[PDB]
Amino acid sequence: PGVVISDDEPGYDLDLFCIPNHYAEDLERVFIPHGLIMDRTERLARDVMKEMGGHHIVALCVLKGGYKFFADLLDYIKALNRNSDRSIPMTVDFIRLKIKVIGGDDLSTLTGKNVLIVEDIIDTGKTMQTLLSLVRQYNPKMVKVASLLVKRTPRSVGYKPDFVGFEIPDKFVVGYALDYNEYFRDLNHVCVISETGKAKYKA
Amino acid sequence: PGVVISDDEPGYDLDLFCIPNHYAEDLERVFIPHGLIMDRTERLARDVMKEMGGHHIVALCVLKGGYKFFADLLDYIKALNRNSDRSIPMTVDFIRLKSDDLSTLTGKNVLIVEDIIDTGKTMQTLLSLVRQYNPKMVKVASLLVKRTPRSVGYKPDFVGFEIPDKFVVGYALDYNEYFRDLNHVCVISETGKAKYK
Amino acid sequence: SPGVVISDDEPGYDLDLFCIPNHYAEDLERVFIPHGLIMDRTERLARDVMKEMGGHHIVALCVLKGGYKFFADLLDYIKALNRNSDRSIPMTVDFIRLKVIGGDDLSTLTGKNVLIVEDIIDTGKTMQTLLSLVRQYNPKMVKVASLLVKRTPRSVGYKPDFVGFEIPDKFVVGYALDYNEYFRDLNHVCVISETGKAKYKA
Amino acid sequence: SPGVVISDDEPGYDLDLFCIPNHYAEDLERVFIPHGLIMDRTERLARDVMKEMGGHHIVALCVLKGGYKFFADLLDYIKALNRNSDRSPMTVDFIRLKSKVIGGDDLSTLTGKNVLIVEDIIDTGKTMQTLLSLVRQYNPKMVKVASLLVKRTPRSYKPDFVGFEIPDKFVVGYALDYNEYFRDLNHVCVISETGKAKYKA
Ligand SMILES: Nc1nc2c(nc(Br)n2CCN(/C=C/P(=O)(O)O)CCO/C=C/P(=O)(O)O)c(=O)[nH]1
Ligand SMILES: Nc1nc2c(nc(Br)n2CCN(/C=C/P(=O)(O)O)CCO/C=C/P(=O)(O)O)c(=O)[nH]1
Ligand SMILES: Nc1nc2c(nc(Br)n2CCN(/C=C/P(=O)(O)O)CCO/C=C/P(=O)(O)O)c(=O)[nH]1
Ligand SMILES: Nc1nc2c(nc(Br)n2CCN(/C=C/P(=O)(O)O)CCO/C=C/P(=O)(O)O)c(=O)[nH]1
Ligand SMILES: [Mg+2]
Ligand SMILES: [Mg+2]
Ligand SMILES: [Mg+2]
Ligand SMILES: [Mg+2]
Ligand SMILES: [Mg+2]
Ligand SMILES: [Mg+2]
Repeated sequence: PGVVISDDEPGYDLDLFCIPNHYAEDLERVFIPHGLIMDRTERLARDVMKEMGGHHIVALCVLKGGYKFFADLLDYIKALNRNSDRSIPMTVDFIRLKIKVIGGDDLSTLTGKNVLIVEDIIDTGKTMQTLLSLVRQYNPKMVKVASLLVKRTPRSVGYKPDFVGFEIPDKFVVGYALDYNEYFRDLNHVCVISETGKAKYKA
Repeated sequence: PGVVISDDEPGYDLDLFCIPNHYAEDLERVFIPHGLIMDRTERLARDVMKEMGGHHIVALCVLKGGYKFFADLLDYIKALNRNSDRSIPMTVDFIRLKSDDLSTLTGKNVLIVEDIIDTGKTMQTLLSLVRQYNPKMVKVASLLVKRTPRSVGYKPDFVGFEIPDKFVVGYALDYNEYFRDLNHVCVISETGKAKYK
Repeated sequence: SPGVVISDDEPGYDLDLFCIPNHYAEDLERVFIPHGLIMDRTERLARDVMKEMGGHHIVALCVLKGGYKFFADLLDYIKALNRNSDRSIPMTVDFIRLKVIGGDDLSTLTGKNVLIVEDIIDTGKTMQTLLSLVRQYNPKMVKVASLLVKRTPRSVGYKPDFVGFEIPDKFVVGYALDYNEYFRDLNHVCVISETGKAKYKA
Repeated sequence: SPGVVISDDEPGYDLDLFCIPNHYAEDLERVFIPHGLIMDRTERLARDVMKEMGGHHIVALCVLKGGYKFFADLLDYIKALNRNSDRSPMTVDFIRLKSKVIGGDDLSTLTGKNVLIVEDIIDTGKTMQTLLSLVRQYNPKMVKVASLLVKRTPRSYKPDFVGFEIPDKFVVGYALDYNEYFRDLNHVCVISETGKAKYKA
């Protein structure tokens, strides 16, 4: 169930960290520091290789929010593979969701393969429910899902990923590729958005 | 202009580096070490911000091969922006070229991030499409640029390495979808060249 | 700024959530400060340091042994600032043990911005002593960066100029902090189990 | 393994292609070994060390000051291996050499241990041949030397782990110094003539 961040977690003062100046007024607190995300991701990579390392893996990135987690998770997986006795090749693909998948290879590349789906965040779990359905029709050897964040919410349809970075409360977070109206993707920490930031970048 | 790698560059013995096990007999030499790419990319990030830091930047990744260079270049740019501030907001988008609405590019500093440029036709093609939507500025960063008389003449704005006319893999560059899961840029061996075809 | 405040009742992190050196699996209780969190805090400290000390040649003094990890990473962040900024300053380094053992002649400190880098402040007596010696070599300025500062009644009231984390009165190991020379080979700051405390007991 | 062989006619890289401290901008001639390349080689050396020296307790011995960076990074890669694999324990010590051994714990700590000596550079090999000659009479289980650099020169010894074999050029950076300067530099570089004059003692 990953690293549990409780509802009462204050987070960290912005001034205790290096923060891009253009977002200085737009953030309330640092919620999950970049380095903590790395540490957690290093362990997740090992759990992935343990469960899925026996056969060729197709890593599927869910753009856009998933791009940072995906890149770093794969870098840790690569670090394992070039310092071990045994490994399996990995292929990568990228998709965007619209219950319609856009971009990416013909999903026949997934049959017979060990498919790892990489998301930034699970909320109600409906987005993942639909995607898994589309994927399992192509009869892959195995489908697992890694999500950096899983929200505790009375709206979850019951779905839970196989790999979870952090279990967080239902707050709106940004950073580490997670966005608010396309903003805050260029931020290494996961942070909570300020009220003024929310008004300034509102559409 | 970038780091010039000559035609006679021997590259490195694989045994001198950490190489993923499943590619051990599929590679011949390490051509550009992962860390050398990182060092070059750090300098490129600074060059990008000197040129494009005056206004909102849309970073445009050309999938799939550009994804690694893209992620690392942006990491270095972000390091600059949080440690010398003095900074500019940046948005990102991703596109694949098959041989978001491009109105989002209007009035912005667009940086196209590419893995490799050979003839330069792909980039010229992409640029002609982008410029229809009137960005304030378009620049292209390419990790690799091949030395070849087959070049149509197009020169990108930011170049990591100028390399000879060799087929290279690694750092997200593929051979029939293989070798993307490799941190070094390397040259493929004959054994590997006939196993993944 | 007292740095990042870790309260008395911070439970820390379950070991199974992180990559832990296998030979220390039973020897640790909880992860207290993850390595990455140390890195992020250290990055800001590096900027804080240059802001105050970047006007003149800096001599960075590492207090061995426990200070070596924090020292290496802090300097790495400082160097990152120095090669990506319009202007910068030369930095020289030296290493001392406190019993002052080793190190160059302290006349090398004369006229320089001296940065003392420590792993942990407890009572503050070690630093007060060192500071009162260093001043007699007339540095341009002298500052102390400590990764950790303990909340203790035992404090003589010395506070360093740069602090990573303010922690409760617990014994911690990792990130070069040792328990009888063990646990220096650990990237996280952690709390030692009863099993490991007896197993590595002198 | 003689390590990564850098040939005598190695031109190095233009400084302008890399991020370099402005205070050294006129003091360096060329970048010789980029920091990232050092990392890549060190990663592999870490696996080589652990294959040969694991598993018994390893005492890692850093030869200050030049060795401190290579020491810190080599040990970081070793620790990455120790926390992402099956089975692996190290203690560290730091020594300085007087032209004797200064600082350090009493070398009785080395007895019955796997001792890894970590150095920045080997020239004549005298410094280390003399050091090994001392360490051994404390009867360690084994003693190995990892050196970042070995120069091609008249040499009265061969280390067990080598990062790079370099020509007979004076190099600085990555903790390697010229009269205490250039330690605050991530790349290994060749010193310019103005840099020699400027920081001359
Ligand atoms: N940055 C950020 N985004 C959040 C957050 N929560 C949700 Br839902 N989202 C949005 C996720 N949604 C993105 C659609 P759009 O906003 O039009 O680009 C869908 C992602 O998939 C998970 C949602 P679900 O499990 O189906 O309820 C959050 O806390 N932070
Ligand atoms: N990995 C690798 N690929 C190379 C290389 N050279 C070319 Br051309 N390519 C092919 C680039 N192409 C790969 C398409 P796909 O078959 O789906 O993977 C993409 C376009 O690149 C731009 C070449 P151009 O400047 O227009 O001549 C190379 O050295 N290494
Ligand atoms: N690993 C660890 N060590 C701690 C801790 N607290 C102290 Br005090 N120490 C010991 C610090 N001391 C160990 C030296 P020695 O035992 O003689 O080799 C060094 C000096 O630290 C400064 C304490 P002070 O501020 O003068 O009260 C701790 O929480 N963790
Ligand atoms: N930075 C740098 N230094 C070099 C170099 N070559 C030598 Br010799 N040295 C000098 C190393 N020596 C002088 C240090 P100090 O007493 O502080 O002046 C230190 C030990 O290195 C071993 C040399 P050796 O193998 O015994 O000939 C070099 O290429 N670069
Ligand atoms: Mg999502
Ligand atoms: Mg969104
Ligand atoms: Mg391309
Ligand atoms: Mg101490
Ligand atoms: Mg101690
Ligand atoms: Mg030496």
